[PDB]
Amino acid sequence: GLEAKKEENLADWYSQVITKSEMIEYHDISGCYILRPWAYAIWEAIKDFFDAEIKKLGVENCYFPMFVSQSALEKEKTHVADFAPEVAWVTRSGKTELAEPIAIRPTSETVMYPAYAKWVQSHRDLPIKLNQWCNVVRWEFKHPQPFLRTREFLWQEGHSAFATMEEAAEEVLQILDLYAQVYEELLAIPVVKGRKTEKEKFAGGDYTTTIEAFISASGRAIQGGTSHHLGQNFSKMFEIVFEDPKIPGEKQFAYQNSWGLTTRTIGVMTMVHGDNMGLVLPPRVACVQVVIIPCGEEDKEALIAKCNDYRRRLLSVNIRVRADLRDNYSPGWKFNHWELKGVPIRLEVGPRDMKSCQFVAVRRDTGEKLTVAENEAETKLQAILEDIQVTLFTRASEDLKTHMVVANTMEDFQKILDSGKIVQIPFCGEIDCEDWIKKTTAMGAKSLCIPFKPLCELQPGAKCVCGKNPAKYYTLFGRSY
Amino acid sequence: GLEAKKEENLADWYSQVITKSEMIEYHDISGCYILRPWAYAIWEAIKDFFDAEIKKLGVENCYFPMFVSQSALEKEKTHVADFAPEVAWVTRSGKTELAEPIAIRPTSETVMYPAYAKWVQSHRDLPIKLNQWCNVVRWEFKHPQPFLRTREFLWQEGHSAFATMEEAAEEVLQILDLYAQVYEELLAIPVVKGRKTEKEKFAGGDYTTTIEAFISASGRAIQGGTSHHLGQNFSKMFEIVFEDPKIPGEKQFAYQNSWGLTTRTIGVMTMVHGDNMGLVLPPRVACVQVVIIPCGITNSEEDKEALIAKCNDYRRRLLSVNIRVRADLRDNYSPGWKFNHWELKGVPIRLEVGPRDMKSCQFVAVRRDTGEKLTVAENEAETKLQAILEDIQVTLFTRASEDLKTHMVVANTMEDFQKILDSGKIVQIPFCGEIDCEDWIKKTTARDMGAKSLCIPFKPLCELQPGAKCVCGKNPAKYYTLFGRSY
Ligand SMILES: Cc1cc(N2CC[C@@](C#N)(C3CC3)C2=O)cc(NC(=O)Cc2ccccc2)n1
Ligand SMILES: Cc1cc(N2CC[C@@](C#N)(C3CC3)C2=O)cc(NC(=O)Cc2ccccc2)n1
Ligand code: PRO
Ligand code: PRO
Ligand SMILES: [Ca+2]
Ligand SMILES: [Ca+2]
Ligand SMILES: [Ca+2]
Ligand SMILES: [Ca+2]
Ligand SMILES: [Ca+2]
Ligand SMILES: [Cl-]
Ligand SMILES: [Cl-]
Ligand SMILES: [Cl-]
Ligand SMILES: [Zn+2]
Ligand SMILES: [Zn+2]
Repeated sequence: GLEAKKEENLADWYSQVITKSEMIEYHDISGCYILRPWAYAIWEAIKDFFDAEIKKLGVENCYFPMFVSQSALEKEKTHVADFAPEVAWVTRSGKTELAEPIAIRPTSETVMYPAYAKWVQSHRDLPIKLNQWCNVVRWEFKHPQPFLRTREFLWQEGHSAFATMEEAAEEVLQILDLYAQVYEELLAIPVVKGRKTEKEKFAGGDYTTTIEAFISASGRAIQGGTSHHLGQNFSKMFEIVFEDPKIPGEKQFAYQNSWGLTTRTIGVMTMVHGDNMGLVLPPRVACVQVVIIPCGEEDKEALIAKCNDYRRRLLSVNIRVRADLRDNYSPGWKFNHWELKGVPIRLEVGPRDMKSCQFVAVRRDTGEKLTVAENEAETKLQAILEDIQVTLFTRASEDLKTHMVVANTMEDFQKILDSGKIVQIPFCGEIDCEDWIKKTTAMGAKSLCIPFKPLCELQPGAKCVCGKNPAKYYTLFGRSY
Repeated sequence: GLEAKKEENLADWYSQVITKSEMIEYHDISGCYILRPWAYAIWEAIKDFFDAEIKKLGVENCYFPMFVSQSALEKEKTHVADFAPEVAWVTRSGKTELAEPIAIRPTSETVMYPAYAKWVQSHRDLPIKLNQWCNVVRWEFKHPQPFLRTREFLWQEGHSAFATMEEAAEEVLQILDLYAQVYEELLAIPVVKGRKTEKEKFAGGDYTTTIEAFISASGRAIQGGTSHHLGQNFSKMFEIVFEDPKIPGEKQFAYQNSWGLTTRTIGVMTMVHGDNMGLVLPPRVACVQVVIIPCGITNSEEDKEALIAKCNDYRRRLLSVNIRVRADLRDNYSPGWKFNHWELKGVPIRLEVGPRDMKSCQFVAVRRDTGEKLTVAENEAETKLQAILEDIQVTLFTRASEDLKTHMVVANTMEDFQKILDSGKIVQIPFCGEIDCEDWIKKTTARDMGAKSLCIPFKPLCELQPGAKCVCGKNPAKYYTLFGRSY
């Protein structure tokens, strides 16, 4: 049973939920966590969806080495200056020191792009569109949090190279829309699409697009996925070049994008939908969508037979169902065990209901008990699974809609901010003003994104909240992971 | 096309095949390789088959950290003694030296088994059947060979814990049969199932089962996959203990297996089926089974357009029938470039569409394995191509099988053994099983590289005679044992 309240001590609740659902185990080392099968199945669902979608775009899977040389890692000064502090270095095998230290990848730009330079000889070799599903390492010394912010994590990283800027800019937004679909369609989490400010953009890229989610329980926002236009910054450094088809002998540098999505997804799901009885799984990603549980000697065998009847009908219509007919456990124990793991529907079959040709469906999101005729089993349960998905999104949506507001001045900005909300404010865009906002609001508020579709229209002559410069865009600010 | 020839310079031939088929690219770290999409799709095909199979056995996928602590890594002393010289060690982040160095997994027994010990509190907590698809590092200073022996590689490793020995013993053999299926039914490579000698078994384990494949071109055999029975050696070190009410008060130690398969599969496929024209993909793993190429579109717009339409028609029809078909309709590459390009990549069937054949309602199919061309009635497209593909998969197996059959023979004396081994063959000999004898065989065969034990076959070529002496002459033989030059 769960023993911490989400609205009292959030960290204690998070720990409780992820371990009692059997999603996470703690490793010997700190900041390193084990994805047990209940969590990993959510990641596999995401992968199935996203992998099919990127295949539709022409992207292909590959696998690049986990180690990068010192020379490659250093070639793009801004990138390396941003990542160097947290790069992990291997220096020996056994007692034998290596010829040269080698780095574990924090991101794959510098392991892939010498190869791209090799593969791109002429215009017809482009575009190159590659993806890999792998693990990466960001050995920061700050406090790690399972799923949300870890030292090793699983992700997908895509890397594309194009002959023209237009193709590249188009892919950036196609990928970002896919990420939005993962969050909203699969995990029932609303997200805000936007661009990162100059201070928060990917080091070495030209611009970064992103989706931001809101964790109401802590009043904080978190980046869910990211899609960069790197432009020609990396291709100039790695010499990914092709001869201009029109102008003899002129070399052109490829235009590049990279884009990433991680198991942070599962953490957000958990923070957004979890409750005080445990995890709550959106049906669209649930490993088990329905769990059949008997309640209450010809009658005992008839009851288990009926349970099986329900299992086979639900499987017949492609609903993911488990019948927990274990005799080694109590029915109430089974109830709690599967509520903790977040199974969308509990299907209870007891003797009275069975002789009456009905069963009970219990929704996880609301706890509501429905009695359903045996006749309707497949149809109604399908309906209910869809309602759960919608309900989960709707509630989360309402939270976003009440916790993201507009503020045109610094005083109202501060007041709103420490009520636990995020705030769209008119912003001039300068790094100096962003730093100043951070300290004056101190955790201090960071920039989250410049919304594609902001709440209000910026009006002519609007000044930034610093008063010094004119406003360039409504920008979403808040406390962040 | 290709330059080096397989029978002349095998290492050069192999380098050329894997790069010109765009399977492999060299990394800036010497001895490190990139799996390009054409190679990774074979890995994905193998993963699809085997992942489905082990889910039918109750195995669940998961993911454990890449890093191991000093504490855990030493808790089974023989396992760690076997792996320690090739364990990579992380010693700093950025410029900051770590208080404690941390090791990269060479294999995850020492990452997972502390967790197993936490999760097992009773016999209803068993079995635990977990698998992960990941990468491991074995940083040996011998020189690597792409796919076959690398410092980092992808694999799957499955780890099971059971209350009784009977269940564990059954799983060892079920997984081993699945690996034999991967090799024989997916990659068209015949294998020998067997058990490893005491010298070659998994350090700290009880016994190791294995599948061995023969590479005719080099006369060397190679271990294709392994399925260990770890008994209670690891549960006793990591205290994976449970109590059964059946046995009051006694802490019982789980019975454990671990099993693995890697991208070495692809190298073996390359070494077995490749020829002097390039790679040869078995149809069952082929990313593209059938490539459609229009021929002779040259300097009427209507007839070129109709040629395109007819190619797309073949495309639609072969999709209709679960054939993985791709039409290469690019205008910026000539037809000969495409013929060569897809032959190098090993596409089982080339389907050529010319204007004369289009107007005469036929096409030409070219089988990659034999090169034979076939004019085929257009209506039979869907049905004959299927047939051809099945025949290809069989032919690849048949040829490989007869290779193995003629290169695996029996001998009972060290002189016959040496002659046969210098023939480029592998040998079943009566063997006493002792480690010192295996060391002596390897020294003597080298000059007196050396021959290594490969496996003790489940089904040897001959029944061992009662009272047969090992080829060492000192001790009685325990079993027929396959020996050979090996990777
Ligand atoms: C699990 C996860 C996720 C992410 N990030 C980043 C942005 C991004 C997005 N969007 C990446 C592009 C994909 C994301 O998911 C980042 C991380 N670790 C770290 O920063 C390292 C670390 C370690 C311990 C404490 C604090 C920080 N850990
Ligand atoms: C690609 C691949 C495969 C395998 N091994 C092992 C046995 C096994 C089987 N069966 C694994 C347990 C599953 C296998 O495939 C092993 C390896 N590297 C190494 O030994 C490291 C190395 C590096 C450079 C030179 C020499 C040696 N590299
Ligand atoms: O780390 C990042 O944010 C980018 C996106 C995936 C590849 N690198
Ligand atoms: O390395 C090995 O051979 C065993 C099997 C996979 C996990 N450990
Ligand atoms: Ca940093
Ligand atoms: Ca209850
Ligand atoms: Ca060793
Ligand atoms: Ca034994
Ligand atoms: Ca006791
Ligand atoms: Cl509602
Ligand atoms: Cl200011
Ligand atoms: Cl003696
Ligand atoms: Zn300002
Ligand atoms: Zn002997």
